[PDB]
Amino acid sequence: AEYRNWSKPQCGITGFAPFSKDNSIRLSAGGDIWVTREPYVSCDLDKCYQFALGQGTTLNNVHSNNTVRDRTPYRTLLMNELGVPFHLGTKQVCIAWSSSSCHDGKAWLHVCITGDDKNATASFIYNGRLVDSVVSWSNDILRTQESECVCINGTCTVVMTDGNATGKADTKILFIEEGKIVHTSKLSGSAQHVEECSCYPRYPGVRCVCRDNWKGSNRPIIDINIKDHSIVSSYVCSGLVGDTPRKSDSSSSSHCLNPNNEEGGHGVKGWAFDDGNDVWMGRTINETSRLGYETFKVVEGWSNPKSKLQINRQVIVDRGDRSGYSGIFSVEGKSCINRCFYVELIRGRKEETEVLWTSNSIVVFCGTSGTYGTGSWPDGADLNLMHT
Amino acid sequence: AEYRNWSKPQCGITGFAPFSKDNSIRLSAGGDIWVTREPYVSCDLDKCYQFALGQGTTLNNVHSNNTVRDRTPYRTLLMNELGVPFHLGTKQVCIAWSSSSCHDGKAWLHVCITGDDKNATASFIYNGRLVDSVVSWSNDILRTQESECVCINGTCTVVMTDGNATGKADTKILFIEEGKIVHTSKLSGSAQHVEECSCYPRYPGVRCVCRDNWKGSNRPIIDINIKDHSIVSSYVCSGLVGDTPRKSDSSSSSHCLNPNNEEGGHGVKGWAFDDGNDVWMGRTINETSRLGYETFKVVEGWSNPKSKLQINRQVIVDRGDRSGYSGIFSVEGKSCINRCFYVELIRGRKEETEVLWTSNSIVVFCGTSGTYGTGSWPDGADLNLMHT
Amino acid sequence: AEYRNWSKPQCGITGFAPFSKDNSIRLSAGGDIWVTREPYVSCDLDKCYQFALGQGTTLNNVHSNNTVRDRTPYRTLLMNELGVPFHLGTKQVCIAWSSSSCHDGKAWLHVCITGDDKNATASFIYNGRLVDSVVSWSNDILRTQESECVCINGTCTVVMTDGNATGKADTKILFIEEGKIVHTSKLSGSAQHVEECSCYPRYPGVRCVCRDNWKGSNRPIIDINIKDHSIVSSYVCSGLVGDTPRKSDSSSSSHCLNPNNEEGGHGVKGWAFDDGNDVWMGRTINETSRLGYETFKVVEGWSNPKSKLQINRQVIVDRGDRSGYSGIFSVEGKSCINRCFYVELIRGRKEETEVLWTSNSIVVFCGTSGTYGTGSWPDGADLNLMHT
Amino acid sequence: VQLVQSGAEVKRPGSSVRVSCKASEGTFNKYTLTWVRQAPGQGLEWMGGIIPISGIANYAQKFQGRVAITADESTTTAYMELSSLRSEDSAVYYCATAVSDYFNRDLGWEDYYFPFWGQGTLVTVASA
Amino acid sequence: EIVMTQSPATLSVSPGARATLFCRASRSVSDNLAWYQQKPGQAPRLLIFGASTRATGVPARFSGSGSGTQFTLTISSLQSEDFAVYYCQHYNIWPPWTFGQGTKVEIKR
Ligand SMILES: *[C@@H]1O[C@H](CO)[C@@H](O[C@@H]2O[C@H](CO)[C@@H](O[C@@H]3O[C@H](CO[C@H]4O[C@H](CO[C@H]5O[C@H](CO)[C@@H](O)[C@H](O)[C@@H]5O)[C@@H](O)[C@H](O[C@H]5O[C@H](CO)[C@@H](O)[C@H](O)[C@@H]5O)[C@@H]4O)[C@@H](O)[C@H](O[C@H]4O[C@H](CO)[C@@H](O)[C@H](O)[C@@H]4O[C@H]4O[C@H](CO)[C@@H](O)[C@H](O)[C@@H]4O)[C@@H]3O)[C@H](O)[C@H]2NC(C)=O)[C@H](O)[C@H]1NC(C)=O
Ligand SMILES: *[C@@H]1O[C@H](CO)[C@@H](O[C@@H]2O[C@H](CO)[C@@H](O[C@@H]3O[C@H](CO[C@H]4O[C@H](CO[C@H]5O[C@H](CO)[C@@H](O)[C@H](O)[C@@H]5O)[C@@H](O)[C@H](O[C@H]5O[C@H](CO)[C@@H](O)[C@H](O)[C@@H]5O)[C@@H]4O)[C@@H](O)[C@H](O[C@H]4O[C@H](CO)[C@@H](O)[C@H](O)[C@@H]4O[C@H]4O[C@H](CO)[C@@H](O)[C@H](O)[C@@H]4O)[C@@H]3O)[C@H](O)[C@H]2NC(C)=O)[C@H](O)[C@H]1NC(C)=O
Ligand SMILES: *[C@@H]1O[C@H](CO)[C@@H](O[C@@H]2O[C@H](CO)[C@@H](O[C@@H]3O[C@H](CO[C@H]4O[C@H](CO[C@H]5O[C@H](CO)[C@@H](O)[C@H](O)[C@@H]5O)[C@@H](O)[C@H](O[C@H]5O[C@H](CO)[C@@H](O)[C@H](O)[C@@H]5O)[C@@H]4O)[C@@H](O)[C@H](O[C@H]4O[C@H](CO)[C@@H](O)[C@H](O)[C@@H]4O[C@H]4O[C@H](CO)[C@@H](O)[C@H](O)[C@@H]4O)[C@@H]3O)[C@H](O)[C@H]2NC(C)=O)[C@H](O)[C@H]1NC(C)=O
Ligand SMILES: *[C@@H]1O[C@H](CO[C@@H]2O[C@@H](C)[C@@H](O)[C@@H](O)[C@@H]2O)[C@@H](O[C@@H]2O[C@H](CO)[C@@H](O[C@@H]3O[C@H](CO)[C@@H](O)[C@H](O)[C@@H]3O)[C@H](O)[C@H]2NC(C)=O)[C@H](O)[C@H]1NC(C)=O
Ligand SMILES: *[C@@H]1O[C@H](CO[C@@H]2O[C@@H](C)[C@@H](O)[C@@H](O)[C@@H]2O)[C@@H](O[C@@H]2O[C@H](CO)[C@@H](O[C@@H]3O[C@H](CO)[C@@H](O)[C@H](O)[C@@H]3O)[C@H](O)[C@H]2NC(C)=O)[C@H](O)[C@H]1NC(C)=O
Ligand SMILES: *[C@@H]1O[C@H](CO[C@@H]2O[C@@H](C)[C@@H](O)[C@@H](O)[C@@H]2O)[C@@H](O[C@@H]2O[C@H](CO)[C@@H](O[C@@H]3O[C@H](CO)[C@@H](O)[C@H](O)[C@@H]3O)[C@H](O)[C@H]2NC(C)=O)[C@H](O)[C@H]1NC(C)=O
Ligand SMILES: *[C@@H]1O[C@H](CO)[C@@H](O[C@@H]2O[C@H](CO)[C@@H](O[C@@H]3O[C@H](CO)[C@@H](O)[C@H](O)[C@@H]3O)[C@H](O)[C@H]2NC(C)=O)[C@H](O)[C@H]1NC(C)=O
Ligand SMILES: *[C@@H]1O[C@H](CO)[C@@H](O[C@@H]2O[C@H](CO)[C@@H](O[C@@H]3O[C@H](CO)[C@@H](O)[C@H](O)[C@@H]3O)[C@H](O)[C@H]2NC(C)=O)[C@H](O)[C@H]1NC(C)=O
Ligand SMILES: *[C@@H]1O[C@H](CO[C@@H]2O[C@@H](C)[C@@H](O)[C@@H](O)[C@@H]2O)[C@@H](O[C@@H]2O[C@H](CO)[C@@H](O)[C@H](O)[C@H]2NC(C)=O)[C@H](O)[C@H]1NC(C)=O
Ligand SMILES: *[C@@H]1O[C@H](CO[C@@H]2O[C@@H](C)[C@@H](O)[C@@H](O)[C@@H]2O)[C@@H](O[C@@H]2O[C@H](CO)[C@@H](O)[C@H](O)[C@H]2NC(C)=O)[C@H](O)[C@H]1NC(C)=O
Ligand SMILES: *[C@@H]1O[C@H](CO)[C@@H](O[C@@H]2O[C@H](CO)[C@@H](O)[C@H](O)[C@H]2NC(C)=O)[C@H](O)[C@H]1NC(C)=O
Ligand SMILES: [Ca+2]
Ligand SMILES: [Ca+2]
Ligand SMILES: [Ca+2]
Ligand SMILES: [Ca+2]
Repeated sequence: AEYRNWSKPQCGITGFAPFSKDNSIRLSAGGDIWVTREPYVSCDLDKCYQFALGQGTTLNNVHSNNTVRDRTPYRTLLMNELGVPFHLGTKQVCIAWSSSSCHDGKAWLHVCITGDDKNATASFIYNGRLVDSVVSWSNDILRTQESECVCINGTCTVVMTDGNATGKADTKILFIEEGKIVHTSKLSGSAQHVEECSCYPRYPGVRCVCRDNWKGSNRPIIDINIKDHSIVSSYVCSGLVGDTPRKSDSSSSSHCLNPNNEEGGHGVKGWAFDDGNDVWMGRTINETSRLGYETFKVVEGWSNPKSKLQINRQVIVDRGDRSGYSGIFSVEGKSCINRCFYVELIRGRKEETEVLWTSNSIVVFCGTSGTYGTGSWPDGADLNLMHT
Repeated sequence: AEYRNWSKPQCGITGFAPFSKDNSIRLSAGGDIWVTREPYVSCDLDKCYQFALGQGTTLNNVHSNNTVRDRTPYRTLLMNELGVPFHLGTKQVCIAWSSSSCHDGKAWLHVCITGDDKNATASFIYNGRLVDSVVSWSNDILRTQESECVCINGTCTVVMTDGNATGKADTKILFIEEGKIVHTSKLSGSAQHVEECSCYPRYPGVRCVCRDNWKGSNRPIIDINIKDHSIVSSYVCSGLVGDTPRKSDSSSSSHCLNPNNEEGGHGVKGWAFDDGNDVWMGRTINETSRLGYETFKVVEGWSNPKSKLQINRQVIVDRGDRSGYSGIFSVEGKSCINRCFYVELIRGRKEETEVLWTSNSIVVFCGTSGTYGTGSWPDGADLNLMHT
Repeated sequence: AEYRNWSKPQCGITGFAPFSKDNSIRLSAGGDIWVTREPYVSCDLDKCYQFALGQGTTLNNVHSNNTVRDRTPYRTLLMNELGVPFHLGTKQVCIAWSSSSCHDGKAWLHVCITGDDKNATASFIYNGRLVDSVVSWSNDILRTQESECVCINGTCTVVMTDGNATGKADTKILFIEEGKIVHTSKLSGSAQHVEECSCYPRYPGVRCVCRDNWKGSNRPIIDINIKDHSIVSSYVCSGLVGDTPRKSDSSSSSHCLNPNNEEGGHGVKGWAFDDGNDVWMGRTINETSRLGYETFKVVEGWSNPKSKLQINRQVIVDRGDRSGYSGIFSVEGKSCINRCFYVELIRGRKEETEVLWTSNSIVVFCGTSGTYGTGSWPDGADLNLMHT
Repeated sequence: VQLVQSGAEVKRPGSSVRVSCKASEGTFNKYTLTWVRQAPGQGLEWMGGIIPISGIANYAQKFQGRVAITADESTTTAYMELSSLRSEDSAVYYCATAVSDYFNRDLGWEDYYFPFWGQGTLVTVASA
Repeated sequence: EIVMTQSPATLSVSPGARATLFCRASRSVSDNLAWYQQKPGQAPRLLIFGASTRATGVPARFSGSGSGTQFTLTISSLQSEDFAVYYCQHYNIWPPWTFGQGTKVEIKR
């Protein structure tokens, strides 16, 4: 096969139709399912795969207690075809408490991070073998996207960060060819803090929308040039901001270049993508905590920072039901590149005390040019019944 | 690989020989097996697959309570090779509380319907990716076949309906090419309620035998012209009628054009197919409840509405054992197209109160030109032992 | 691809080296394993597969009670790669309480028998679809080999029998091409009662060694001519006879043409094959019960009925440990056809009242031209611990 | 837990100070060691802290580039070094244990409150 | 940055009487709220955490209550020890771990 190039135009999008759901927590109450968090979806030429960071335990297990910690030596990247739940036959593709994966049109690249907080290692595993590695450069939790990397002509790109993720000091974009790290660019432009990027091919380049845990409730943008490794960055202009926490829509504001300084601290992994001057984006329906999930278009919301004219709203998860991380992934159609997204549906500790574990299920949606209706597709497990 | 055309003649049929049985409910009593209903079988070029709508839970699970409910956000289309029971490694191919699937000779199409009852979405997933979508046109439970669609030269066809369960529902036939909806015909001709069609290729066209939930205990027929998208419809002529409920064979009648009005309301998904002027068909043995299952040929029963001359009867499920939906599927042989069918064997609520769940197993039979004997292949689970 | 022809010489055999063991009953004590009996092995071009007749239940299950009956509507042919135990992801390839399977070099043929004792059906399933069927010809338990059929140039042959298996009246050899029954020969020659044949290619023909349930403790032989469908039959000459029950080796005798009338009634499925005038054969070590298993060569024992000169004895299962059915299968090497065999290791009821179920594991041995040592590979489950 | 700090300081403006905090042995495996200051009638302010096991340090936005916090396990002594001392840095400096012992890169910090405190070190920033 | 604010700035009370100190957060701090007592010339002393859990050695006359944006510390009967400055502090999810500007509890003439 040839390498992927994503050179088709982005599809027409009117909204998102339902595509997949794993039901992992409901199945966990009567079968051996893995504890996971920080899921994502990525596709090869033929199929989509679901990924997640396992906690090295099944849910109905003694080891599922205290699974709220994000970093332990036992976390591994699980990989399945999308919609096969994480049962005991699941492959652990690498040791990882942070990760990213993508298929270049010939083989899978996994970027797998593990080790001491002060001295972590990233392994670059390509076509099933370890090809390269890099050590923590700022010695304070090296970390990556928790979603798919993007490859154009076999050059895969991954955003990675260390320290408090400040700017050129801490965030680097690694350019990778068949698992070998061939180039490394410092972050450049006006994005101050950049974590957990959701990235998509935007031929000839890659575009990423990320998390700002310090200053923005607006989201950073990175444009990555694949041909000359140059980096540019800014923020999603939209006056309807997409992080959590954030201010109410009646009082929020945004800036194209700067963090908005409104509930700037903390965040959640999320996504947005341009549609000409409009932006499509998803966020938790609640402004302070990860409850519900909605997507909408903001008219001129990519270009105009005072715009709050939303249209084409969809509830994905009703405002009373838990959500979590969400991320984009791109799927090649016959004539255009479609944008799809997934939502992590986190259940258990800290917020729910019926259970000793923390785990997620997922729901997945794909962009459509057709029509679509309404629903709400939450996790749906009853923790009162599978109670400890 | 080229597209399927089904241009071979229909095989000679003397009756049906046993082909597969999943034993799902007996295995559920000591194993992590999915709760399902509304199963069906469909085959690619090499192999047959069993499909069912999961209830987002295994059977020995706290979530298996109240799985008598027909539509929930957690229903997903399960897919396995035929005879592999629905264990935890089963793939959920899409979110669906109603569905249809077929293989066009290059890839699977799934038609997956989910959402609010009054505003549902149908997703068209082809070769692993969402290609198209359509919203509920009558805002009262958009629904489809619960059995395979049929594809000739890459144009797949699916019958879908929306609107009243016992009134003038709105039925459309969608023509689909690689997942894209290319055409949509309103139902035409004399069929008056037209639901859960069992369809088969009848080259150059497709023929469907459906459920009339309002006025027929005779079954509707639809002929679909793939080349000009025209629709024709009528009813199965035979005086022996295939729906449940129905009147006793000594007192029933039928009509070629109209619903017979004898116990028209309610029904069950079933099948029939022409064999010259004769008809092969299956039905529940009991006339007013879904118990037992029999198949037979009715002499001139495709074209004479007063004919009740049955021959070649087979009991598939004895009259004391539970039945359910049943549907045709077509299999390409060396020289001819064979007709096969499956029977859903429903167990649990509402009829059995030993258990809190509702689930099915399946038994599958194929047309034979050879000879065959007798038997009865019921579900065979003992709900007194796996009792709540 | 091209059809198998087995037109290589039989490999030089000095004895049998260990090849596989499934450990099914030990694994059943802590995981969801199928209840089975009447196993066999058969190989395609690349891999060997283990087959068994499931009892439509896992072992740790309410439905595993009373699994001692050989015929129920729920029995299905299970198929796995050899050494993968029968876990819930196992494929049920057809409905069957008696069966045979073989690969012709293009695809699997399964011969699957099910239905009423007085009116059973055999289904011929080839390349995953039902191609042909035949009804019970003498209306008393139609039955077949419980081991692999054999195919030369795409013509498979299967021995089948009905009634009390008498001669030309009851036993037929069916010649099958891509699942279509193309010819049927009545049994001919002096083999009186012929059941559960173990068959092997012996190019240009097929040779079978069978169970005489009525008159012999010597085993019948069938030679099958594939080119002209002619049948010849006789008995294994060896004074050391291979059935169970039998007389002690000091007091047994045999005949080349006739059943020996020594403990004639009842039997067990077993095997033998020629090696010039010598015979290789396996039998239970105990003379009147299915305990232990031994194999040996009898010098001139294929052609001299007074010979009791055994050599190259191997214990496969020690005389204190249960055995069961055993059967040959043939495996194509680089330059010669090897002979391998399997032993069913039956555990549970009626003999072991610690448990409510009856089930088997297997051990498998292949012919070697090299050298080998000694051992004993029994089932190994401790029914005192997994006690009911 | 006992925390004992260095005695009082007076420093010229533009210079640096290095306050010390000696703990009960093994404190830096159980608690975050945190520095908090109090300008003499103004209010409490958190400066930063060093997290157990990994020993990574975290600083309040206004002190980044001006403060360093380090800890020697062996003497079980933590140090806070504040640099480019303005007159406004005249304050009492306390070390304290925070119950917080793990930073979740997604979910932040639990239990960052202060059960045990040092006696406080007065630092005066003046010319005289 | 969450702003904690306290009222009243000074609370004049008779010895033996009951006192209530109010702390209000500019955003929801769940129950991630602590209270400290500081006497003149001493390090602060943790009284309450999780808005309501009494810390070790703290006598039962101290009681904390509230959730989200509003909290109370109740001192059920002021002993001579209890005349001190009281600080609230949030510890909700993310820094800075801001303190209130403190309330003085003061003897009525
Ligand atoms: C079945 O499923 C479908 C698909 O899910 C459902 O349809 C979807 O319904 C939602 C409802 O939330 C729609 O999203 C919402 O869109 C509106 C904006 O769209 C309206 O206004 C547009 C602009 O109108 C102004 O300008 C025009 C001139 O251009 C003037 O004429 C007007 O007077 C106005 O001044 C207009 O273009 C739109 O028309 C089109 O769409 C409708 C269908 O929606 C058609 O009838 C039309 O023919 C035409 O095609 C339309 O009129 C937003 O206002 C919504 O966001 C607000 O509401 C949210 C809650 O719903 C809230 O949480 C947000 O914060 C936001 O609210 C804030 O802003 C408002 C003002 O902007 C304030 O009123 C509010 O108080 C608050 O301050 C939301 O984005 C989807 O577009 C629609 N999707 C599709 C594809 O149709 C359908 O409802 C379901 N049916 C059933 C049976 O259940
Ligand atoms: C082992 O397995 C095999 C395969 O499964 C079994 O074979 C199958 O057996 C069933 C038996 O029920 C058969 O189904 C039934 O078929 C009859 C119709 O067939 C009979 O009548 C035919 C018509 O006879 C008249 O017309 C001809 C001219 O056309 C004249 O020559 C006659 O004289 C008459 O005037 C006749 O053609 C048939 O002959 C053929 O078949 C038999 C074997 O059946 C052969 O011996 C013959 O040589 C020849 O090949 C035959 O005699 C239907 O009437 C049956 O339906 C009725 O019965 C049902 C219950 O089974 C009931 O539920 C239906 O409602 C229906 O009953 C109604 O009608 C009756 C009168 O018509 C009333 O009496 C009744 O009250 C009610 O009103 C049924 O469809 C299968 O065809 C047969 N299949 C095969 C492949 O052979 C075999 O039985 C099993 N054996 C064992 C040991 O278990
Ligand atoms: C490690 O692993 C290896 C491989 O598994 C083990 O080796 C194997 O061991 C078994 C032992 O049972 C052997 O099977 C037995 O074979 C003998 C026959 O073989 C002996 O006699 C041969 C013929 O002898 C006559 O003729 C010659 C002239 O040709 C004369 O010289 C003699 O005097 C005789 O008149 C002879 O050819 C053999 O020689 C060859 O083998 C030996 C080693 O075995 C070499 O030294 C030689 O060089 C040469 O290569 C050999 O001497 C059978 O008799 C056995 O069956 C009897 O015993 C069974 C119990 O063990 C019993 O259940 C049977 O019922 C049967 O007993 C009956 O018959 C007997 C007479 O036949 C009576 O005495 C008895 O009372 C009763 O009536 C058995 O079949 C394998 O051949 C051998 N395999 C190989 C490849 O070597 C090895 O033992 C293991 N070692 C350890 C430490 O674990
Ligand atoms: C992705 O890759 C395609 C293909 O380019 C080829 O494969 C790459 C992996 C590299 O090895 C390249 O060096 C290699 O050429 C790129 O498309 C191609 O771009 C180039 C430069 O713009 C075009 O080259 C020109 O072609 C004409 C003849 O057609 C020559 O006369 C010129 O001298 C010059 O070489 C080329 O036509 C074009 N091909 C196609 C099919 O588009 C693509 O630019 C690259 N994109 C990114 C983001 O990396
Ligand atoms: C199903 O498909 C076949 C073949 O049609 C072609 O392939 C399909 C997969 C689609 O991509 C189609 O769009 C595409 O046309 C149809 O059969 C064919 O019908 C045509 C028209 O009658 C025949 O054309 C004739 O061919 C001869 C030479 O063979 C010329 O001299 C004539 O002038 C004329 O063009 C064609 O031969 C025929 N092919 C076969 C194999 O029969 C078929 O009608 C279609 N059926 C349905 C129900 O859609
Ligand atoms: C198994 O099959 C081979 C080949 O037979 C052919 O191909 C198979 C896949 C099937 O489709 C068969 O139906 C088909 O016949 C048989 O070997 C062949 O046997 C024939 C007859 O003995 C040989 O024919 C002779 O050939 C010479 C010249 O080569 C002429 O002079 C003779 O007049 C005569 O035609 C043929 O050479 C031979 N081929 C090979 C490669 O050996 C085989 O007999 C058959 N075996 C069985 C048991 O069925
Ligand atoms: C991005 O990659 C795709 C392939 O994945 C490129 O499209 C392909 O372009 C090539 C060269 O023009 C086409 O190959 C040629 O096709 C014709 C017709 O079959 C054949 O006769 C020639 O010999 C040659 O093989 C190929 O068909 C085409 N594929 C598709 C699906 O369009 C694309 O050009 C790449 N673009 C960029 C900007 O990298
Ligand atoms: C039984 O089947 C085997 C194949 O599975 C037959 O062996 C094959 O016979 C053919 C025809 O004689 C050989 O083909 C020729 O090979 C040469 C060298 O590669 C090539 O140059 C020729 O053009 C031609 O293709 C083939 O090599 C041979 N394969 C093997 C592995 O021996 C066998 O003849 C069949 N037996 C009978 C009795 O028919
Ligand atoms: C579904 O249809 C039935 C059948 O009645 C038809 O539909 C009605 C809306 C109206 O057009 C009638 O004239 C048609 O005959 C509906 O049944 C009726 O229900 C109402 C109470 O809801 C009752 O007063 C009528 O007598 C009923 N008529 C009959 C013949 O049963 C039903 O209401 C429809 N359901 C929905 C949700 O629309
Ligand atoms: C995020 O951290 C950066 C990096 O600063 C270094 O590491 C810190 C954890 C701490 O040890 C600092 O003292 C180190 O300087 C901070 O960037 C520094 O900020 C100051 C201004 O406050 C600036 O003068 C320095 O040059 C910066 N250091 C470097 C190496 O560039 C940044 O302030 C922190 N920001 C957030 C949002 O937390
Ligand atoms: C058809 O099925 C129904 C329902 O299973 C049968 O109805 C039962 O009949 C018996 C008497 O024979 C009553 O005691 C039960 O109360 C009935 N059950 C229900 C739910 O109504 C009926 O007998 C069957 N009829 C035929 C002809 O098989
Ligand atoms: Ca933020
Ligand atoms: Ca009806
Ligand atoms: Ca279990
Ligand atoms: Ca016998």
